Amino acid sequence: MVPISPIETVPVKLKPGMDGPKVKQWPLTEEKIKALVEICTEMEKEGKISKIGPENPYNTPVFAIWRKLVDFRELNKRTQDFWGIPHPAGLKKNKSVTVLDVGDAYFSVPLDEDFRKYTAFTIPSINNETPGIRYQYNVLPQGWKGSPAIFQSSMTKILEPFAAQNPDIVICQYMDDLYVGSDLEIGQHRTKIEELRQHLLRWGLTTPKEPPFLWMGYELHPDKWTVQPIVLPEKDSWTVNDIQKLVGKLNWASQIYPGIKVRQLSKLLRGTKALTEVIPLTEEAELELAENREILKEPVHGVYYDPSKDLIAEIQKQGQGQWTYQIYQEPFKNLKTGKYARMRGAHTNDVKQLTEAVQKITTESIVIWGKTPKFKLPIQKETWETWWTEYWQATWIPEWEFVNTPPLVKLWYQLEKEPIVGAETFYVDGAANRETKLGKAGYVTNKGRQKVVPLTNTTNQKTELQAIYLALQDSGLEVNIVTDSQYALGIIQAQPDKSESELVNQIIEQLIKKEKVYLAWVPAHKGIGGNEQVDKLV
Amino acid sequence: IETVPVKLKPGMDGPKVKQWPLTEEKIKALVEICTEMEKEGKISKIGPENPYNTPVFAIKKKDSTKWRKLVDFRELNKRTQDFWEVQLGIPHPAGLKKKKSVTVLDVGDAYFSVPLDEDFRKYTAFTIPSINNETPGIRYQYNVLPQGWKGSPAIFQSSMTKILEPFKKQNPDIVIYQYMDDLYVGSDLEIGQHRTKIEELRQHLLRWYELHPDKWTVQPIVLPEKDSWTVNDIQKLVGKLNWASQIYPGIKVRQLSKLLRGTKALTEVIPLTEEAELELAENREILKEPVHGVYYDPSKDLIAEIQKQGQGQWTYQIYQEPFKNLKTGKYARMRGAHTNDVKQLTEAVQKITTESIVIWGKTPKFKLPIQKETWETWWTEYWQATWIPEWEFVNTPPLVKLWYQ
Ligand SMILES: N#C/C=C/c1cc(Cl)cc(Oc2ccc(Cl)cc2OCCn2ccc(=O)[nH]c2=O)c1
Repeated sequence: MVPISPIETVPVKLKPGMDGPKVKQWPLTEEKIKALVEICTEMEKEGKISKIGPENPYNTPVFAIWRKLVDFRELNKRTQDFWGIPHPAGLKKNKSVTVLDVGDAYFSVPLDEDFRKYTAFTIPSINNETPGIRYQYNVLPQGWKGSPAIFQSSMTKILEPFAAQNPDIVICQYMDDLYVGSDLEIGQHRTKIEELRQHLLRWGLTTPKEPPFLWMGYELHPDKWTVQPIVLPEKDSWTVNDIQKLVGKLNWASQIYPGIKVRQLSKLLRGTKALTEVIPLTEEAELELAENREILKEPVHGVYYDPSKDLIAEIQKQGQGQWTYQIYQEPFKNLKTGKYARMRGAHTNDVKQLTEAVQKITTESIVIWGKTPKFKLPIQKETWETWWTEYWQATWIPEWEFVNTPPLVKLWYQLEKEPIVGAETFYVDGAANRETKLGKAGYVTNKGRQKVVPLTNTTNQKTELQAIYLALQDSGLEVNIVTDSQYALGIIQAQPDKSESELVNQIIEQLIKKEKVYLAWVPAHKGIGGNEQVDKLV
Repeated sequence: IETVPVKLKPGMDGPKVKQWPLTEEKIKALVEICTEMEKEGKISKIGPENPYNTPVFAIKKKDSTKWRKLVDFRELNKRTQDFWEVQLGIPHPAGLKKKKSVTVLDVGDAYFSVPLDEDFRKYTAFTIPSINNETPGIRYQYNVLPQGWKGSPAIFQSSMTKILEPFKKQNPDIVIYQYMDDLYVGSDLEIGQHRTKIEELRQHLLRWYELHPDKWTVQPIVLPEKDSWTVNDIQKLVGKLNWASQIYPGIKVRQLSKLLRGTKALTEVIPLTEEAELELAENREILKEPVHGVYYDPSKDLIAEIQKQGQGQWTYQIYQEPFKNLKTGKYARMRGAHTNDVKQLTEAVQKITTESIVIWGKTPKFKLPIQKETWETWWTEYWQATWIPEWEFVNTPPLVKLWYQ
């Protein structure tokens, strides 16, 4: 007998102040009991478990489905705390790739001898006329809180020396599996796989799939990868759960499939806490999902990663706060794809969203490939220059170049830094009564032009915005506007090109049509002439 | 040579903090570094029985192409028991900020000579991540005093006293302060003699950054001096004075606003009256005085606000309570940052933090004019400092930007 290398156990404790679990054993049928007795007999014969006495107060309930099923949930609660799937697009192309799934994974790894007493379970005797048979685990139980961590740590420990000795190959480990790969000849490769299996066998780990591999929702082929086929449930009644499922599947498909739009369907899920309800859909949503079924018609594949080639990312504006991206080292062949939706906000502009998308893609790319990709962006260099130079927040994009693929991201308007000479000067104000919701908004100018419009169902902020808007409507291509509103100025200084508010959008539309606009702020109630709160106070 | 027992606060569990993604080069750097440290017993690999984790990354200091290992100890530092020793919270050297010049050194190398308490080691656990989760991360724990920990200077403090003992008695012109892994040395000497003295101190430590605190100040509020004023000029002036009235008691704008009466074009020149000139004068005089009743409270938190002025210009204010400023300043510094806002911001945050360490002996809590995602993505690339401060994000543009310009 060639001596087996001992697997050193991991010391395990319970949570502080807690004791081991004690739970009464459930009554079982005679057949179940016989099956359990047989299974536990052969298991004890294999050394996986040991018979114990009355000296162990702890008990873990058991069922038979044969197959023994032990429920550790209470022990899991009283057990201590223990310490993202690999993406196919990150995998490097290899002439040979072997998959090894170790059998009896958890049962091949011993359990800390002091913790074994807490794993104790009992098989009920027939007709409850005899004391139940007592057992405890000498190895990692299936369904125990600490099994996977201990198992993978042990596996890594065992794998370390072989990997150091074999630089010409690469070994990835996910949970219960090893995925090995090399660019060597198939004979040498298979030989080294045999050697690895021998090395694992040395520690008492038993090991035996060929391409295409079906793994974690993906499909892996030697030269390419894709996602397992997506099935979109078809029903005349769409529930909340069905929309969560559908959104999940569409998000999942969006990594390989370009152009997936989840916005409408996700918008339908706002503030819904429920399961079964029938929710209708707008023509936007229907056309969206139909176009999704259109994109899912002819399947597409992603390729693998080549470190010798530049990593490139390209972004397109999809409209309505939606953005889409592709990552590739070569034309027409994508490593992967994706999408970005704008954050929830009252106001916004294209440049900010583009920036956020760039950050997202950057982080994701650092996760997957360990580097930042070069960007191709639908924005001119001058536009970005103007934007970042004149923006109050600090902002940055990594190395990038302009690609012209309309719609292009642009700056729709720019406020002057100094008062305009020759331009009419509009002093604006608005005010509202809190209880009656009655208000007035208007302006007076230096040329004698004046307006006051009465308004119902409004507030102060809305009357200030309305005042500014009135000034924009009634003025020429170049205008100076004086406001006391910190709210309005705070909105405009954020430079939105779009808003939830219709009033703000009207203001934006007005600014777009203007050659020059200078917006100036003054304190309210300071007796600054031309600034009239008295016209709107009535 | 003997570990001093260290515990945590009353009911605080050790840090569990997610490791953020790292670039391939930084990962390799950390692998080489941690291998060398593993050979030297500084750190040791650990198993799954350790739930705790603290973030880690790699930086590059000034004038060096060699990677340094930076651990983010903020969570551990706040969860670490408040450290009081026989030193009893050694009083901050208030003479350090009054000194002509101050030089900063990295003494962290010493910390690795002192063993760490065995029970506390489990709290220093960190993870070296792998690209694309292909292999499980490499986890270590510190056997010795880790750099970046607040307990390290506190523990090594006695040794540091015994080591610096000869140097301090030799010249009693020199203020010596210690914060984290950095050692600050004040002097009234001349830069050449200062550097020779620095070399002397360094080789004095061997046997066992240039700043100028006197060249800063507390910035006064300034008002324009013009021969002719437009309506816009006066409107801005009134806005600024009205703002400053939250700061100083007797600022009065009525005679200046009196000029603005009637509705006039913004570019029209308005001659100043006698009352208005007198009012502007009295306002200047008021602004020349310091701020009434401004004190530093060691128990409270320091708040630092930063505004982007454009063209490499940044302004900042360090305060405790609103409109009482402990310090204010401007940062124009240009080194290789001209095309990058975030790098500028990062350097500014570092400089402000350093100033705050010199003056109050503690880092402030920043409010940054940047979106969270941008900062969180790019800040580690530009960070040259062994410590890290706290920060938050202001997403609403301040109206008060120009008033500090
Ligand atoms: N189930 C399962 C496997 C899942 C699985 C999971 C992961 Cl994280 C990796 C994996 O295979 C690889 C393992 C090791 C290397 Cl260096 C590259 C690989 O390239 C993968 C690319 N590839 C894929 C298949 C093939 O034949 N050739 C090839 O180059 C397989």
